[PDB]
Amino acid sequence: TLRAAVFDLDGVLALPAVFGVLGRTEEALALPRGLLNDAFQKGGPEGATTRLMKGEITLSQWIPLMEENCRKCSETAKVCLPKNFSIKEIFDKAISARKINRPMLQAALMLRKKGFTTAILTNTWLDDRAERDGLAQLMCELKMHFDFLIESCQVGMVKPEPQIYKFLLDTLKASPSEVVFLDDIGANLKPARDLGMVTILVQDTDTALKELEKVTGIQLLNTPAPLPTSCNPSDMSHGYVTVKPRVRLHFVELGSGPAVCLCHGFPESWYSWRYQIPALAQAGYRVLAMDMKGYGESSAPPEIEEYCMEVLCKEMVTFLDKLGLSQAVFIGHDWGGMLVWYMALFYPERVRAVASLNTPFIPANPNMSPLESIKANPVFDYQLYFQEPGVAEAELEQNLSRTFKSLFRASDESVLSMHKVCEAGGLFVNSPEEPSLSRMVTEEEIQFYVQQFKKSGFRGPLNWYRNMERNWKWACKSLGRKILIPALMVTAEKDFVLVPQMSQHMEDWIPHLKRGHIEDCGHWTQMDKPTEVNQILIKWLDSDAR
Amino acid sequence: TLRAAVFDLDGVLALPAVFGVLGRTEEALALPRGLLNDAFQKGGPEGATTRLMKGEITLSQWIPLMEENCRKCSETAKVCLPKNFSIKEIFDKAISARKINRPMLQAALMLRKKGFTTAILTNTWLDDRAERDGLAQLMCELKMHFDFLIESCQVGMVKPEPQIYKFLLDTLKASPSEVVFLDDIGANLKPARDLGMVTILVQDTDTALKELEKVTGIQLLNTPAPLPTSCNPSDMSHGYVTVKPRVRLHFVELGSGPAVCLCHGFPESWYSWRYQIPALAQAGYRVLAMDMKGYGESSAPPEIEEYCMEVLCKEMVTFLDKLGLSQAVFIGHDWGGMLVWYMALFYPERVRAVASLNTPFIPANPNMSPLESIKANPVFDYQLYFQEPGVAEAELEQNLSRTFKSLFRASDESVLSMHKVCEAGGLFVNSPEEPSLSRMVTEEEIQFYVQQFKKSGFRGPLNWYRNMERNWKWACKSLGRKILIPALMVTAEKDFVLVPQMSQHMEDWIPHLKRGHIEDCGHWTQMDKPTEVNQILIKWLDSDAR
Ligand SMILES: Cn1nnc(-c2cc(-c3ccsc3)cnc2N)n1
Ligand SMILES: Cn1nnc(-c2cc(-c3ccsc3)cnc2N)n1
Repeated sequence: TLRAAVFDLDGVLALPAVFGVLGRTEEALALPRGLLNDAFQKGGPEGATTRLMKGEITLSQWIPLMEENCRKCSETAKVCLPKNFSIKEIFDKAISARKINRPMLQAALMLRKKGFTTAILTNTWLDDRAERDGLAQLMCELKMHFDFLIESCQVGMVKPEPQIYKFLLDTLKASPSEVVFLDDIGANLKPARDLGMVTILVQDTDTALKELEKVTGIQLLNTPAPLPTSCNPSDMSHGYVTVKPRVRLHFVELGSGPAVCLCHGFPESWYSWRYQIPALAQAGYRVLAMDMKGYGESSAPPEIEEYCMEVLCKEMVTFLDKLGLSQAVFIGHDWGGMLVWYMALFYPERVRAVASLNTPFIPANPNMSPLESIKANPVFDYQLYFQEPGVAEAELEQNLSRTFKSLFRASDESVLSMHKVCEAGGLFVNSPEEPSLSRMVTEEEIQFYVQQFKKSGFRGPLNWYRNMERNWKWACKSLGRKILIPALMVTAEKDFVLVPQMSQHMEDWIPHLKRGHIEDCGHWTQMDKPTEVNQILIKWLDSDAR
Repeated sequence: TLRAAVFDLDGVLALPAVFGVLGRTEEALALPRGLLNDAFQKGGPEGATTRLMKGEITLSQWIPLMEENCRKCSETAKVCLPKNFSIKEIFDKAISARKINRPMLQAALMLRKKGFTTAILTNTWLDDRAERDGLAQLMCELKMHFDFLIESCQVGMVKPEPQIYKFLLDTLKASPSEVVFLDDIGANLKPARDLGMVTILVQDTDTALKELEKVTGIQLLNTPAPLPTSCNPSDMSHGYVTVKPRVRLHFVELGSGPAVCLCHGFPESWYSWRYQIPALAQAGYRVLAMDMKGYGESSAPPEIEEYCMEVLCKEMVTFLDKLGLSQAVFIGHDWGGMLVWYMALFYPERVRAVASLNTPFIPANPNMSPLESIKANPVFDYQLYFQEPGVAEAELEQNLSRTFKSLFRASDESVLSMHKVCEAGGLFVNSPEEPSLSRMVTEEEIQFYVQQFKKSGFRGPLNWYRNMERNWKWACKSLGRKILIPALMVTAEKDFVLVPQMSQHMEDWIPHLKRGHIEDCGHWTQMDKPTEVNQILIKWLDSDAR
């Protein structure tokens, strides 16, 4: 019975194969068949390439030795090499053109999801080329999805020597009959077969995957589109900044490039961006996913006034100052979306670009009290129930599991009505004691929110809604301004509180506004439609935020 | 008696003044004298510029209104404006050309160092230009050195209105007679004078500073060269990455740009880079200053084997993987310098560039035991004393204050001999019980190290030296390799253990090696010569590490 899957890198997890360039070069330059391939394998186990693959020498040391072998091969074949020929150029192009074979990675991901131990076993080199980062990035993206990465140049062993297979078996802590081994080189497949391992010769991906699903008994081909990579909280870099004596802000950090500050809504976490964090980092950005003030590992003072927009924005500016960041792209959702538009209005110097999911830019009505404006819209009744200190805290803190399971549901899962909340006497008055688990979340993900909210509860989070008059007075100072920095408004078709139509007049304040729209998407945008969110944010970041 | 100093931004802390471009443009374009300056102040307190300065409108909204005023001014003066004229271009150039007036900042720094409350009071705007980051960076660099930053566009008040001066006095929590106010605009100086504040009209910096030192009684002009900005531990962003179940690594993080990973030596801290962190971040780099394994807030397992180079390097690679970093520039000192050369040799793909302070690249001698190689050099006797578990821990942990005060001394301060340590029976056997405080450190800085070492002690740090045979076996695998990635070797003239001559043969292993040399510099390079270290590292980073 199988419980481990091993994949090669070249020609298996990454395509096109580097060997499938050496032959292409011969054809393009009209050189004798196999001329370059013979110079590559020259000397066999004693040759320059085996020394390179075992880690005895680096790729830059190997380049001239390979060039030397190319001359010896041409002298024997009675042919002459061109005047502009470069081994470095051939390998730079080959490595750069090599990309992840996506359906092969998805198959490995599906196998690991069903309990398999997955590993990459590869004959590779120590890359010291000026262009080494390209491969470094590819290896980083691939390695994270596997239990083990075994590189020949690191272990001092090479395929097909039998010692690497015994090393692989020891690393996996599995007998050979429990292991599937996928390779594009038949010679490298043989010693695994010899030990009793199930072996797959990879030519075209689809056939290799048909063979893989037949042997494992798990559907890998024609499967539904998978969700993006999520975050394991204990595998993240956790950051902490003291913004004032009693206030510390926590954030999760991933990637390199322009800083992208993610601001969640109510009653959420940095974890609400779990599907965006790996995607945005992979797209070339430095992600800073916040625990907003009053949440998770961030400080939660009890005073209502600590949660007015002016203070929250000032603290976000200090956060940037303390990290040494002159700017950040600000992306918000719900209450985070509201903060993000105010950051753009009051601190444009510090905001590289601004994006909001669901929350439209809501300007202050100078001729109406903010509480009257809330009252005029039946869907915003929950905000009035959130006003009296203690009332919503008691209902929300009573049963944390019930709170999150009731709130975090897709558009076709109900289970609460946001209108007549005060009349009904609560958010969960007509909700079950043990709500069913939404398709958007696992039991484990609910438990993360439960554990986070055990620290400070709902006082700090609910206080965000308890500064309406204060926020209105501050917002009135910005009534003559316009948002002229790059901006994105993303609407969700089925958000019945933050309706797409609420954003219709935004172009009056933000003339150069860009938009995104997600159909069949509820209030919990990031987890409802993660793939679509990622596609819209990445496209907008690459075009408007560098 | 004075205890507060207030400085203007334009024409005082930053030069040349933005107003000193509007007049220059008239002269360059042969436009009537004051034509552009009249369009600037047009409408006075009701005009577009006052609305801009009060924060009613943003700079991008103001640009066309200013352009409108330029036409009205030319129509009255019976002159015509050019066909290629652009207000945006004039202000983009003016802002970009404006840099920090360094001797004015040093004076503010010296005043704050002597107990003064310092503040920047400025008539500024909300900058939403595509080029706003330039000013954002300047404001970030300046603001950190002051207790308060009061911006007109943020407070809704403008100089010379008396309300901003009463706001300033309330912010400072000081009576007017306790305040010095420096401004280049006489009209803006008057209301401060009117309240009884000491006022300085700033034309040339030197005279303003002569006036400032006469009134404060503190030397500000002709003072010795100041040390670079240091770090206040509680003002830093603190990061934490779990690299394996029982191992977490702590780091301090500052700046944006290419990642620069700083690796300290024995028995140090991330704080040993305190003078490099703000400088390197200011030069355009993302600094990650580590607490190495066994130190400060990083995990400190007791096992000797947890501290061999192979494990330490593997953990540093995981650290990068977990942060989503494909590469980092690695800069090391002492034991950190040793790790950094091994990172370059075993993981060139992950090392953008490598730099070492004091520690030469020491290759393995395959024909000699590492302990024999140590014994052959009298200066490395302390490493033999560090071998027996418990012995050095007992002496080093006995009196922490004495440990750090004895170790951290400049080349002309002795107080220990590194030869015949085993014979003498310890490092501090001929050292005083209460050592004098070195000129390199304050009592407070010693106490930070004392507090850090109270957590785990010296077991983990001393274990770095207890893997000689293990490190030698691993290093022998790299004997056929060369370091071909960008590399910097920095030698310290007076380091009597890590002597500059020990690095003489490095070009045999690192042919393209770059060098730096610091005269009259001991073992504690970063704190001994911080200015010189910063100059060498920044120059090398900007040329070889992007
Ligand atoms: C109908 N309406 N008028 N004003 C508002 C309003 C809404 C929010 C809000 C919107 C999404 S999360 C918090 C905050 N402050 C407000 N004043 N809603
Ligand atoms: C004379 N000598 N031979 N080998 C060494 C040696 C030195 C160090 C070292 C050097 C600066 S901090 C630690 C480590 N490992 C070694 N093997 N020193």
